[PDB]
Amino acid sequence: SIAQARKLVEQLKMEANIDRIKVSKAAADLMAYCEAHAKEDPLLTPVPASENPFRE
Amino acid sequence: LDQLRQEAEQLKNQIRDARKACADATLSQITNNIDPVGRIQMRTRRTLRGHLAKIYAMHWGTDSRLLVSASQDGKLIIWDSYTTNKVHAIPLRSSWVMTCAYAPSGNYVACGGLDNICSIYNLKTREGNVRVSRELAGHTGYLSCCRFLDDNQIVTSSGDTTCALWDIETGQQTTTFTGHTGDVMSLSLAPDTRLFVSGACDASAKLWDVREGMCRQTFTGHESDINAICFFPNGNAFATGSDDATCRLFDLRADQELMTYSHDNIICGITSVSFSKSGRLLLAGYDDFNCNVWDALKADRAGVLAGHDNRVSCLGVTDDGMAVATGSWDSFLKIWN
Amino acid sequence: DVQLVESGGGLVQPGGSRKLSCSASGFAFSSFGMHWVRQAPEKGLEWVAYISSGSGTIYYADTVKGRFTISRDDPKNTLFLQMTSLRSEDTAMYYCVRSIYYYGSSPFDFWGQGTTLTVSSSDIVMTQATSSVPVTPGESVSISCRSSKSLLHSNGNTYLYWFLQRPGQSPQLLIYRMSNLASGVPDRFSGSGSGTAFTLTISRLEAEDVGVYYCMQHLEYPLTFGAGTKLEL
Amino acid sequence: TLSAEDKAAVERSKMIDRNLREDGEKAAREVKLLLLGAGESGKSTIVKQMTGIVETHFTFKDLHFKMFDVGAQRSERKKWIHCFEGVTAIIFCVALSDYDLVNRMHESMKLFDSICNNKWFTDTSIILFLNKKDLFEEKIKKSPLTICYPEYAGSNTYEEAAAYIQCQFEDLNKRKDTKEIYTHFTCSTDTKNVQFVFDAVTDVIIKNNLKDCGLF
Amino acid sequence: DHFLEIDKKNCCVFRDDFIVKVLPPVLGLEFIFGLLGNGLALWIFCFHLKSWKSSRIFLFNLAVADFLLIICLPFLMDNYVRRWDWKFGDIPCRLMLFMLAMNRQGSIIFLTVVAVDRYFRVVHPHHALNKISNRTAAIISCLLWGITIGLTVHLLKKKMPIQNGGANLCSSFSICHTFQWHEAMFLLEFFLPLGIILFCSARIIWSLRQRQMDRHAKIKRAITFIMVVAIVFVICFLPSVVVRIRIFWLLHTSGTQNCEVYRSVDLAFFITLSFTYMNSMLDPVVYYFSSPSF
Ligand SMILES: Cc1cnc(C(=O)O)c[n+]1O
Repeated sequence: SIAQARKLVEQLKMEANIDRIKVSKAAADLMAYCEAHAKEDPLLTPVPASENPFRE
Repeated sequence: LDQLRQEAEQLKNQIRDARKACADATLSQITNNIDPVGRIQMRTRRTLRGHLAKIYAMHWGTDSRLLVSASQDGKLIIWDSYTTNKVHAIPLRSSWVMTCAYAPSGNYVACGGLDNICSIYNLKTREGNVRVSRELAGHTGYLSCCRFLDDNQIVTSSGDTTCALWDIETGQQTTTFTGHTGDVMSLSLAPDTRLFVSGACDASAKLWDVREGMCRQTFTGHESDINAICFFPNGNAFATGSDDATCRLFDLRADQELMTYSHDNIICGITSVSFSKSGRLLLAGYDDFNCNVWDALKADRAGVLAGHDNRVSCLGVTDDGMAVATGSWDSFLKIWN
Repeated sequence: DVQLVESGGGLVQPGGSRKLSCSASGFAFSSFGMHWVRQAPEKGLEWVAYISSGSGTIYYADTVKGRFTISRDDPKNTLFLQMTSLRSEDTAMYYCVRSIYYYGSSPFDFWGQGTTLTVSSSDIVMTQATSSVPVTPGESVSISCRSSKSLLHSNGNTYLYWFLQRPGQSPQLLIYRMSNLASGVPDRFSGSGSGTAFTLTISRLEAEDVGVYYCMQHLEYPLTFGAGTKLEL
Repeated sequence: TLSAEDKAAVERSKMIDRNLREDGEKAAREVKLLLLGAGESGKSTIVKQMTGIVETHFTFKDLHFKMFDVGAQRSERKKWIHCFEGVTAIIFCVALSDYDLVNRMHESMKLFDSICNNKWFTDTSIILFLNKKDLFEEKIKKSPLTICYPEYAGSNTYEEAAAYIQCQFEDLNKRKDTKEIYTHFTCSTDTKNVQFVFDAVTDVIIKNNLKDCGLF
Repeated sequence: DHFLEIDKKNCCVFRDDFIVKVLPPVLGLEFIFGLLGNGLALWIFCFHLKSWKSSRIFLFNLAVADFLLIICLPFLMDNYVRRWDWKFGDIPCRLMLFMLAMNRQGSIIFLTVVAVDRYFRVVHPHHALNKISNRTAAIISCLLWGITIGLTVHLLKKKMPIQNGGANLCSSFSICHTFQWHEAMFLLEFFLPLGIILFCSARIIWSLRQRQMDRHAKIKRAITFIMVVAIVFVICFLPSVVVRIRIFWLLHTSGTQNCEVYRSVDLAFFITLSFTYMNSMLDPVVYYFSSPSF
């Protein structure tokens, strides 16, 4: 009936209420987090085979 | 009637105008002097075999040594990755299974499928066998994804355009999130286990708060159904896997598209998407029987994980980030490193 | 309801050929390895025989090759050992231990009740040094089980187990692989150490802990037991 | 180089693998049909003589048939239709009786067109069950086929109408090089439908065996 | 004269200036096309065809046996060119004679296997054999190879200079009276598999015809392929057998007297021995290629 339209409008105004931040800040934060944990993932930097759990 | 529709249109245009205003620069132009990761050479380490049908899902254990897989054979084998050994082989009731979940504690496993029932199996018993601990029912559509919040909660997403949060003990449906207009095909859990994003078949994704019921943010931009969703380890971004040969990266704090990973040589859909331990790489599974390692910071290909004779259906990265396991329709799982 | 009941005990003349039986109810017997372990009238424990799941691996002790034969019957859920050419040494009480082997499992979980048997007429030595020590409730204690060969395999896990036998009851598992607390054991117990130097510690003492503590290795299969340290008073 | 517990774990893994192999070989010696239809159709009767998915096991002439009826699954057929790739045959039940707009026959041929010309089902054969013959006879004597098929131009006898319907339902298959359509009328005579299913499955198995050896 | 007394056995050999005239080239092309066909088949099998089932294993074994045979053929040619002169010591003569006999038998065996398989796949569609694990296949395959090496190893335990009488000899087939198991083996390996082949092909064709399913083009092609398989097996094997039975008719009816009455047949007999070898070149044409699938 008409309750669906009012529910959609209410959801839309909840979605409109939230404030946002600058895209540059988010990009810088993502880059900083990515570079901070650089020497911690064996996936990126090939770890020596001496301490590699998978040998064969 | 019509005035509500017009007000909704005004709300939508206000939202899009605000999002456009908040945009000032692109991540690709921001990270222009960030050196490339170079070629990423990947070689198969283990080739876990024993399934007799297409593999549809898998999950890594918390210790990053044990994993669980499901196939249309009707089995839920539990593999020890280091020695390629089988710890358990749970026979299912209905063989139409398309989902697995390994509890963070390691005591229970969960399995959904086309029977609309989410079975929860207990692994540690005094009888030395695995018995069906619980059988959650209530969904009117096929189950697509299930994930373990705690040892006493579960989160499921099925084809009835709704998601559910179940309490295991009472077997009830403690919360029900609705708002999608199509089948929900994937679901990912935030590291803090307070929010989760679901990707539907209506070319959209939504962010739900587990404690509450409504969806705080809706992300759109894809042109087809989304078959995979994966969070970013920072917890402020995620990545999608839609069928139109495109994986996009969305940010929580700006409600905006950040980057897309597409190539004119790729036309097939994406089935699975998973980040790395740090977030530099992003592994995606295509229907070309291959897997692509996109440099998540600058959108360039960094390698190819060919070796499968059929579609790659499930993809997972260990908790410690030491290996990546891909399971395909060839009834094979492979452990790249 | 996990029950293991043994039968077949009684006085035997020398040279007899009596056979012992074990009936198990309450678990999937078909997927459990079974150990027959004897205990002298007053000495410590002594491994005797082991049968694997699927009957693909049979192991015997040093004194009983050619005279003892172990066997299992799965549909009837029974496990019998036939003993031939008995001597005066075999005067002992026999037990019935289960053990399931997989990654993260806890072998030697449940012990039977034991049947007595009277007959009237290389290996890793594991010295427990101290035999007895008087204690009082509310104290912290430690027991050492210095071994001969280092129990540190290449896999990174130490194969050593700590058992406790209460006076008159059957021994029950306390610690497996010197670091993991067995299911049902209270928090107070702990174990630590390195190769050829193992210590089991108890934080606060009270009743029901008086008994005899044993340590056992599990690297290879002339499975040995410690002498047994007595805690009393 | 392995320890004792490692050897026992390997033994357990080998036993598990043996059990899996035996279960798979046992489960490979059976026929798996997929049942489909539109509206009420005749699924109830068809499963009569012979909350999501519903299975039905039956044995005929020393052969095990499973009949997966998707039934109550209201969802996107595109998302889960590939799970059934590899089934031996697709049984398709339609009722000639309705043909009364309120158009159902049009929906039936639309569903048949969507199912037969699918990428996954490019090899699997289709058995077609045109049922409700008595109601078709009771209805035909007052109304012609012109209401549903205007193009139609022939006699109102039962045989001509049935032949025309069969030809149109067999004319929607495009890849008439790898897939064959078998047509029956059930009539609910007791051992008239299961025998037809057995014959069709035998022919499909013969073709599959010939393809596997390498001479088909 | 032409008599000979090898191994205490009244006997007769012939040195005719005609074997050299024809035996060499025929074997030549038999060799060049055998090489190319069998190499192509082995390349396709080991590098392209990945999915292996029970039916492919027998075909692979047949291909490997055919390969083995052609490889040795060249030496024979030489032996011929030097009209009855073997100069490769002894070991090579024995080894070769064995290699050639076993190879031929091996083919006939794995070929008969293939026919039976097909029969149990179109006449008893639901039977179990129609689905055996690649494992079982190997174990049968091996056993067969073994049976073949068994009935044939005997040649190995036999010095093979022969020594012509005036030059060296090398033959496993010598016109003579002390019947040797050899000819019984040669006759049986044709007669029994011929019956099995004919019965299987006839039943397959009849069963395909009776079920009214022989109306699609693919089924008719398959019928033609079965018919051509049977006709090739008959045509490339019958002449040697009939010449052998003619010789054994001559034997002990004419006994062992002046070999002049055996003058024109022996060389002809060795001509029909050539008729065996093109089986090797017809297997990779009639079989893998020729598959509607590869
Ligand atoms: C002279 C000759 C030629 N070919 C064969 C063969 O077995 O193929 C045997 N012998 O003896």
